[PDB]
Amino acid sequence: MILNNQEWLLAIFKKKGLTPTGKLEFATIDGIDSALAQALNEAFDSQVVSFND
Amino acid sequence: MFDESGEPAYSALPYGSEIELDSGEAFAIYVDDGDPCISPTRELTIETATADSAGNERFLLKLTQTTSLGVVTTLETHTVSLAEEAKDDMGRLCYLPTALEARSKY
Repeated sequence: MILNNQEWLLAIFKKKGLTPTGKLEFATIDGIDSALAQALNEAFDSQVVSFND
Repeated sequence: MFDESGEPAYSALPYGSEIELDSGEAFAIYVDDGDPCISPTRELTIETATADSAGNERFLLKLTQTTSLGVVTTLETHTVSLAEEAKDDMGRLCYLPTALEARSKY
Protein backbone atom coordinates (compact mmCIF):
# COMPACT_ATOMS: atom_id res chain seq x y z
CA MET A 1 0.00 0.00 0.00
CA ILE A 2 1.66 3.18 -1.27
CA LEU A 3 0.13 5.82 1.02
CA ASN A 4 1.35 9.42 1.21
CA ASN A 5 -0.56 11.83 3.48
CA GLN A 6 -4.24 10.89 2.84
CA GLU A 7 -4.04 9.53 -0.71
CA TRP A 8 -3.52 6.04 -2.10
CA LEU A 9 -1.75 5.14 -5.35
CA LEU A 10 -3.65 2.13 -6.68
CA ALA A 11 -2.49 1.14 -10.17
CA ILE A 12 -0.56 2.26 -13.24
CA PHE A 13 -1.72 1.00 -16.64
CA LYS A 14 -0.61 1.34 -20.26
CA LYS A 15 -2.60 2.62 -23.22
CA LYS A 16 -2.34 2.51 -27.01
CA GLY A 17 -3.06 5.75 -28.86
CA LEU A 18 -4.06 6.04 -32.51
CA THR A 19 -3.54 9.21 -34.57
CA PRO A 20 -4.79 9.13 -38.17
CA THR A 21 -3.23 10.22 -41.43
CA GLY A 22 -5.06 11.36 -44.54
CA LYS A 23 -3.97 8.47 -46.75
CA LEU A 24 -6.43 5.77 -47.83
CA GLU A 25 -6.24 2.40 -49.58
CA PHE A 26 -8.97 0.36 -51.24
CA ALA A 27 -9.43 -2.88 -53.17
CA THR A 28 -10.45 -3.45 -56.80
CA ILE A 29 -13.49 -5.15 -58.33
CA ASP A 30 -11.36 -6.79 -61.01
CA GLY A 31 -10.75 -10.09 -59.21
CA ILE A 32 -14.45 -10.71 -58.58
CA ASP A 33 -14.90 -11.68 -62.18
CA SER A 34 -12.19 -14.30 -62.06
CA ALA A 35 -13.60 -15.54 -58.75
CA LEU A 36 -17.07 -15.96 -60.27
CA ALA A 37 -15.65 -17.63 -63.38
CA GLN A 38 -13.82 -20.16 -61.20
CA ALA A 39 -16.87 -20.65 -58.97
CA LEU A 40 -19.19 -21.47 -61.87
CA ASN A 41 -17.16 -24.58 -62.74
CA GLU A 42 -18.12 -26.41 -59.54
CA ALA A 43 -21.68 -26.73 -60.86
CA PHE A 44 -20.59 -29.04 -63.70
CA ASP A 45 -18.12 -30.96 -61.54
CA SER A 46 -19.27 -33.95 -59.47
CA GLN A 47 -21.78 -34.95 -62.17
CA VAL A 48 -21.77 -38.42 -63.72
CA VAL A 49 -23.69 -40.29 -66.42
CA SER A 50 -24.28 -43.96 -65.63
CA PHE A 51 -25.23 -45.25 -69.09
CA ASN A 52 -23.71 -43.98 -72.33
CA ASP A 53 -25.97 -43.01 -75.22
CA MET B 1 7.08 40.46 16.54
CA PHE B 2 9.59 37.61 16.61
CA ASP B 3 13.38 37.89 16.53
CA GLU B 4 15.64 35.53 14.60
CA SER B 5 16.44 33.76 17.87
CA GLY B 6 12.72 33.64 18.65
CA GLU B 7 12.10 36.16 21.42
CA PRO B 8 8.87 38.19 21.29
CA ALA B 9 8.35 41.95 21.24
CA TYR B 10 5.01 43.61 21.98
CA SER B 11 3.51 46.77 20.48
CA ALA B 12 0.28 48.20 19.09
CA LEU B 13 -0.69 50.15 15.98
CA PRO B 14 -3.69 52.20 14.83
CA TYR B 15 -6.27 50.43 12.69
CA GLY B 16 -5.58 52.50 9.58
CA SER B 17 -1.82 51.95 9.65
CA GLU B 18 -0.03 49.04 7.98
CA ILE B 19 2.60 46.82 9.58
CA GLU B 20 6.23 47.47 8.63
CA LEU B 21 8.81 44.91 9.73
CA ASP B 22 12.02 46.30 11.20
CA SER B 23 15.33 44.82 10.09
CA GLY B 24 16.40 41.99 12.36
CA GLU B 25 12.81 40.74 12.76
CA ALA B 26 11.62 37.61 10.97
CA PHE B 27 7.82 37.64 11.25
CA ALA B 28 4.95 39.21 13.17
CA ILE B 29 1.56 37.88 14.27
CA TYR B 30 -1.37 40.21 15.00
CA VAL B 31 -5.11 40.00 15.60
CA ASP B 32 -7.32 40.52 12.55
CA ASP B 33 -10.56 40.69 14.54
CA GLY B 34 -11.15 44.15 15.95
CA ASP B 35 -11.10 42.77 19.50
CA PRO B 36 -8.98 44.38 22.22
CA CYS B 37 -7.68 41.81 24.68
CA ILE B 38 -8.24 43.94 27.78
CA SER B 39 -10.85 42.06 29.80
CA PRO B 40 -10.51 38.63 28.09
CA THR B 41 -6.81 37.84 27.81
CA ARG B 42 -5.57 35.97 24.74
CA GLU B 43 -2.33 33.99 24.98
CA LEU B 44 -0.14 32.48 22.27
CA THR B 45 1.79 29.22 22.71
CA ILE B 46 4.52 27.71 20.51
CA GLU B 47 5.85 24.15 20.61
CA THR B 48 7.68 21.89 18.17
CA ALA B 49 6.22 19.05 16.10
CA THR B 50 7.50 16.24 13.91
CA ALA B 51 9.40 17.28 10.80
CA ASP B 52 7.84 17.05 7.36
CA SER B 53 8.21 14.05 5.06
CA ALA B 54 10.47 16.11 2.77
CA GLY B 55 12.69 17.27 5.65
CA ASN B 56 10.95 20.59 6.32
CA GLU B 57 10.47 21.77 9.90
CA ARG B 58 7.02 22.42 11.37
CA PHE B 59 5.71 23.61 14.73
CA LEU B 60 2.38 23.82 16.54
CA LEU B 61 0.74 27.21 17.08
CA LYS B 62 -1.99 27.37 19.73
CA LEU B 63 -4.29 30.15 20.91
CA THR B 64 -5.96 30.29 24.33
CA GLN B 65 -8.42 32.57 26.11
CA THR B 66 -8.26 33.37 29.83
CA THR B 67 -10.84 35.32 31.80
CA SER B 68 -10.18 37.66 34.71
CA LEU B 69 -11.03 34.95 37.25
CA GLY B 70 -8.52 32.48 35.81
CA VAL B 71 -10.57 30.06 33.73
CA VAL B 72 -8.54 28.96 30.69
CA THR B 73 -10.13 27.81 27.43
CA THR B 74 -8.74 26.68 24.09
CA LEU B 75 -9.61 28.56 20.89
CA GLU B 76 -7.55 27.32 17.93
CA THR B 77 -4.63 25.05 17.04
CA HIS B 78 -2.57 24.90 13.85
CA THR B 79 0.49 23.25 12.33
CA VAL B 80 2.67 25.91 10.72
CA SER B 81 5.94 25.76 8.79
CA LEU B 82 8.29 28.64 8.03
CA ALA B 83 9.39 27.05 4.74
CA GLU B 84 7.64 28.23 1.59
CA GLU B 85 7.07 24.71 0.21
CA ALA B 86 5.69 22.61 3.07
CA LYS B 87 2.63 20.39 3.45
CA ASP B 88 0.35 19.42 6.31
CA ASP B 89 -0.46 15.92 7.51
CA MET B 90 -3.75 16.31 5.60
CA GLY B 91 -1.94 17.59 2.50
CA ARG B 92 -2.74 21.28 2.98
CA LEU B 93 -0.10 24.00 2.83
CA CYS B 94 1.66 25.02 6.05
CA TYR B 95 3.12 28.38 5.01
CA LEU B 96 2.32 30.74 7.87
CA PRO B 97 0.58 33.66 6.08
CA THR B 98 -1.37 31.39 3.72
CA ALA B 99 -2.52 29.03 6.48
CA LEU B 100 -3.51 31.90 8.77
CA GLU B 101 -5.47 33.58 5.97
CA ALA B 102 -7.19 30.32 5.02
CA ARG B 103 -8.18 28.48 8.19
CA SER B 104 -8.04 31.07 11.00
CA LYS B 105 -10.62 33.69 11.95
CA TYR B 106 -8.57 35.36 14.71
